[PDB]
Amino acid sequence: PEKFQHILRIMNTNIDGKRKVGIAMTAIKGVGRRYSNIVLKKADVDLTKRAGECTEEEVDKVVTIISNPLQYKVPNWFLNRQKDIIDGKYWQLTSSNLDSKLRDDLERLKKIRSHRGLRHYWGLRVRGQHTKTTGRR
Amino acid sequence: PEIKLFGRWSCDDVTVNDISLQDYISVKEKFARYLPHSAGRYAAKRFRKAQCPIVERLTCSLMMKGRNNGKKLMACRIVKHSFEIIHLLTGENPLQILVSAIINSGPREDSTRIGRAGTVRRQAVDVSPLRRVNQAIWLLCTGAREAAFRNIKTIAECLADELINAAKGSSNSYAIKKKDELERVAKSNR
Amino acid sequence: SGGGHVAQIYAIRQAISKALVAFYQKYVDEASKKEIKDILVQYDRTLLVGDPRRCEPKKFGGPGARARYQKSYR
Amino acid sequence: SVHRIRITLTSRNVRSLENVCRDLINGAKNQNLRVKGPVRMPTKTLRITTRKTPCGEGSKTWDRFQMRIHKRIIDLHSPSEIVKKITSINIEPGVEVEVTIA
Amino acid sequence: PVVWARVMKVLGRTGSQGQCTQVKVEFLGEQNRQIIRNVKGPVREGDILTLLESEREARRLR
Amino acid sequence: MGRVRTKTVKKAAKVIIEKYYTRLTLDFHTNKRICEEVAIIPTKPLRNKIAGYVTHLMGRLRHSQV
Amino acid sequence: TGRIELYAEKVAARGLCAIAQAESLRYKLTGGLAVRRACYGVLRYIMESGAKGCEVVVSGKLRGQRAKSMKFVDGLMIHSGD
Amino acid sequence: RDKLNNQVLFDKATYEKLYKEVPAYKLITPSVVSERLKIRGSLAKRALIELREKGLIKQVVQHHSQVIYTRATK
Amino acid sequence: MPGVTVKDIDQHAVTKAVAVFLKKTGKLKVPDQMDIVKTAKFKELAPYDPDWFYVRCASILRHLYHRSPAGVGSITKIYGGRKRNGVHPSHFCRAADGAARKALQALEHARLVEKHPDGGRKLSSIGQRDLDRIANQIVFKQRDAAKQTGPIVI
RNA sequence: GAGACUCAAAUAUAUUAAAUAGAUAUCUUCAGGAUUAUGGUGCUGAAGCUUAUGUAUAUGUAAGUGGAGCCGUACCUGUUGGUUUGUCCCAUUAUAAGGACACUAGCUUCUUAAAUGGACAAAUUGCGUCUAGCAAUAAUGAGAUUGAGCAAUAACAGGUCUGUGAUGCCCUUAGAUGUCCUGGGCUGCACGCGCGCUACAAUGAAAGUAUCAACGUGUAUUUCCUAGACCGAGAGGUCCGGGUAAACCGCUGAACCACUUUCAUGCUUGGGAUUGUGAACUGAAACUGUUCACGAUGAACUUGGAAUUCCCAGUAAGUGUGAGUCAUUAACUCGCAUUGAUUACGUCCCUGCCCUUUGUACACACC
Repeated sequence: PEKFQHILRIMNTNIDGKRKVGIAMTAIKGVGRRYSNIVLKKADVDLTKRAGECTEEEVDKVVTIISNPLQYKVPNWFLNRQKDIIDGKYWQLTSSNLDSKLRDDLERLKKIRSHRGLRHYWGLRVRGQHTKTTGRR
Repeated sequence: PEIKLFGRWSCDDVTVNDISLQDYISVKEKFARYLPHSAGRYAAKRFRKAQCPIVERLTCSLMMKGRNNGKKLMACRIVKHSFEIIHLLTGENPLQILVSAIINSGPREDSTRIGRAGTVRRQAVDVSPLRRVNQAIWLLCTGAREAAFRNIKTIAECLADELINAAKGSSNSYAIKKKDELERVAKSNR
Repeated sequence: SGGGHVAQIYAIRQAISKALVAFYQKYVDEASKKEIKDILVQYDRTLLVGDPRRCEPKKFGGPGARARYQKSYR
Repeated sequence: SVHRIRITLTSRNVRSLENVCRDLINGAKNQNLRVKGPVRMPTKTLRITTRKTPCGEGSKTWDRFQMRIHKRIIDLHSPSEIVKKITSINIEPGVEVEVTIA
Repeated sequence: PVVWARVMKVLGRTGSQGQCTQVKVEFLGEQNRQIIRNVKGPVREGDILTLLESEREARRLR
Repeated sequence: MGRVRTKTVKKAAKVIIEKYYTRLTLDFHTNKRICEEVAIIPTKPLRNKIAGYVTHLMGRLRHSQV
Repeated sequence: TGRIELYAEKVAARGLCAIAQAESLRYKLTGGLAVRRACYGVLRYIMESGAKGCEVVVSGKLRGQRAKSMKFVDGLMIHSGD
Repeated sequence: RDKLNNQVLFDKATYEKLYKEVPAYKLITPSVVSERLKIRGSLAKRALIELREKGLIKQVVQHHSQVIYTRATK
Repeated sequence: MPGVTVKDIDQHAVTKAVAVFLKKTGKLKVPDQMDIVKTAKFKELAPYDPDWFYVRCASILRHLYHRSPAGVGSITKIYGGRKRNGVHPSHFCRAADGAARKALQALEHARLVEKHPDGGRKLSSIGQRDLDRIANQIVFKQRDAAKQTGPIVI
């Protein structure tokens, strides 16, 4: 029943509310498709529904499971980062923090003059996948 | 005790309302199958496709474009549902309406690219009737494709829209437009 | 036992239709046989006929039995 | 003493196998051991697939290799002499003979 | 006014691509006259052919 | 569909007809059984073919001298 | 020891073998060996042994740089079929 | 690029509108109900289940991928 | 006619109805995550129709008895086709081993199955008893709907 | 040479057997249902449910709750064991066996392979020199039956010295170009190509659920296929059992597919690139990467120009599987089943090639 909310903002990302909840969340860096099976269902959201539907209350509940997943029965193995290295906390990285730590992990290896490092630096592919035919555009 | 019905549909009183198209539109003049599914060895002889019910032809022909290929079990339910929609839009027997839909679309002439020594002019050639029924069935299926593809609209709905649009020839239909162009080229060439 | 969803189930239709005719050989009559045979052969769907059409052997230079790969150019 | 004995025979060539089995069954049946005779087992088609080319380079012709091994079982119920005679003759061309106590 | 015509004889194949079949039709409405039109695909004896244009007869370029 | 039967089939068929004509009928099944008895044809598909080409030759012989 | 024993046996009517005749050609050849004596000679010998056909192929450069082939056939030789 | 990303949620003004609109739509089906803007594929399927409650819809067809009903006939 | 559901094995009316009866008696023990569980390496996403555990445990129940012992390695092969191995290839890859399996453990605690010699599971004490009992009641339910249909005509 | 031939794919168990696969009938066993019929307890209180306790969640007992069914059998449907001349009384540890009975209380329609018979374009009729043949029809499992294998004379400076310890000559050979040990390349990317794989959707994807296989293959001086039990989302970890295999994994009950939902054409829930991450596995050792899941990041692609490959029936196309290579490594390759077309049943037009006809001063032959 009813209308509204279309274009809802969760941590520093614009979310098109016109897409069914899980699928909408893919505009959030960190919150693609497959955790809406974790997050919404354990947050007790009615799952046949829109992201443009459902109370701010449910939005807050969803945010807490995302950032604190271990405490809601979410296995360690279902978290983006097991065993970080640094602080070695089981963490699901959200939003812009994903981007920042992505840079930080490149930078660890760039400093040292690592293989991984230097293939980030010049770019190309740090997973050594064949650029004989492909890597281009 | 013998005889009777397609899916629940009366085979009897289904008139092919066009001589020449009688018998190459092989409805079920004795052939009361029940299902549009058949083991269907129609390919060995040239004239053995003349035998196979037009409903069965429609099922065979729906499932082309490679992902979709050879799912005859997909095909038969869609033609059965297209029947049922056809019965609701115009009212009567949906077998009669399929037969009428194939009739309207059937192409008068055509052109072949005879080599003519620098500037290749075409020579115009009349159509054989063992291509009229098949090409009708095929372009009703292409019209059903095109409308249903990016549309919300179900294949069964777009088949039934295409078929009824053909049956009382509102023209409109993709089938008629493409064919009429081939005929116009045939009218010129001579 | 065997083959597939349509293949098996198609084969049951043959099995029953053929079977009934046999009962009439030994016990009832050809009267019952012939009337049945006429009905079966006429509308057909190979009900009395053991289908020969079986999987042609796949051919060297093809993943498919006549269907070759490649691009010889010309 | 009756000892129940099962002889298994494995070997390749069609016609030779038939004649070895035939003699053993007939001699057994003649001297009424009453047998339960020739268990004709499915022939195992052993398939190797290779390119006709040593050194790959010509328009992909494949030569593939098949071998058929034919297995056949005969059951005898007898002791001392009859067991050892009937096993040791029919022997000579390409037959592997296995005798099992039961 | 479409007049229908019945395949009397299948005469031959004409074409550089050999698609076309030549066919004699004696017309169903008033028999006694026989016209050759060339038919596109495959024809067999007493197939029926729809004459859009009752007469005008093509023939053959070898 | 295609084909006329090769020289080994046809030659065999001409030679048997000359000698055996009396005892060769328009009927195939008897022509099959005469051929194995009178002639050592090693294999059954070849025997049937020879005997069968005799059946064909006999059919035309009846329809005014061949 | 004594779990395997080898026994010598004659090859049936010697001349037919092809392998016996092939060995004969190598010993003749290394002794030297004129050709029409040899090729037609082996061909003649096995045909004499009542063999239906025979083909001897020499593919080889005899004294002149380039490899030459000749097939010497007297026979009904199938080559083909089962 | 013809956008058209319509409206999820019953929107009770449209739900009333839907009821009145449905006859002469003799093709009346979750896609036609969509076509007349306020596209729901599958909550229009529930809108049909709601019509099936008695009044309007003559269900000849109940099918996955083709869900065909009717106006309440002449 | 008397009875006839099938006897061991699914089919379509039976599986949904047996599943529903399992929902009613609620003692199944749904391994905490299963909202999250793709069921699969082969299947992109987790149950859009969230209630898959109940229908799965019904599916395996009826499956098991006909085979005699149909445990864990077997159940992955039948159930759950067809894997998008990312960019390459389109394939058949075995289902999530534990996802099907834990429902078998669930049914053992639900006591709808007894331990077999030479078998993990032969249901022929109480597992079969409940299954074919609800199965016959399901045909009677279909019959009851037909008995109701009789008067209407519409 | 082609062919004929042989093999495989099609038909009779009529003929030979059978640890499989099975008609189905008997005996035996377990389960449910009342549709129908009958008997047994029951408003004098039945089934069911709950709690406590004792004993090993189950059972018994006590109490409460409950309010008309509950149980057995014939019958029907399903399960299990023996039942391919069986069973019993006797033998043997268990068959045959001996005597009795069913005197057939399981045969082979169906697997597999031994052997036969089955197609000859048979019958007829159009067509044709009324020839060889062709076309059509009916009968048939198949209408010259469908597909391979096999292959000549003669030709090529085709490819291969990196299969070969077959091989000429030369080189190399105490500083190896042999070989081994350690480490790296083959796996590097402005860029041209070729095979593919995967897509662009909605005849669909997402998600439940219906569920049907085959060809091959598997541990002997070994560490293979692994059923079944537990933990794990998954990879895997962990203990047992079967199988050197008509026996067991395995009817490889595989995928596409069936059915019902969710979604609505929006680079979208299509698509799955890249990415930092990420638990193990194989190995002595895993960094332009050995491989792999989950968790994540979430690209082009919105049907591809000139060109060009392949294809006429279980063929095409979709779709999976098994085998090989192999410690690890499949988008490969070879077979196999499955779902199963649209369309020619024409012709030499394009292309390629042979054959006649011609010219030739060519003949180590138009490189």
